[PDB]
Amino acid sequence: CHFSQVIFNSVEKFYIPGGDVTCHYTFTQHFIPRRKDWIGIFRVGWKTTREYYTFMWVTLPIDLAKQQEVQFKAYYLPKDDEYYQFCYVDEDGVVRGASIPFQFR
Repeated sequence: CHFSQVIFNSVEKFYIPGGDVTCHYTFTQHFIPRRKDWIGIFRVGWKTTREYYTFMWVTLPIDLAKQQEVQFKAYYLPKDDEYYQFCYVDEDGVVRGASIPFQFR
């Protein structure tokens, strides 16, 4: 009971370049999502929350646990060969989730 977190589900090992990506995530029982939380795509080994490459506001559960999702459009997604991951950054800037790494290949 030390850290309410966001758990990313069904994370692929790789995503085909040029294709849209849907990010699946669930909340722990005691995590409370807030208005300006966001799920950002970061390079692995990032150090600050401002190092995101693209982000999406959280699909705010309008009625408070179930499977959530957010769709990342291929136009905002990276095209290089680096290792990336999903990260849940809440309103206050602390990261509550970090997904398994993946590439865009």
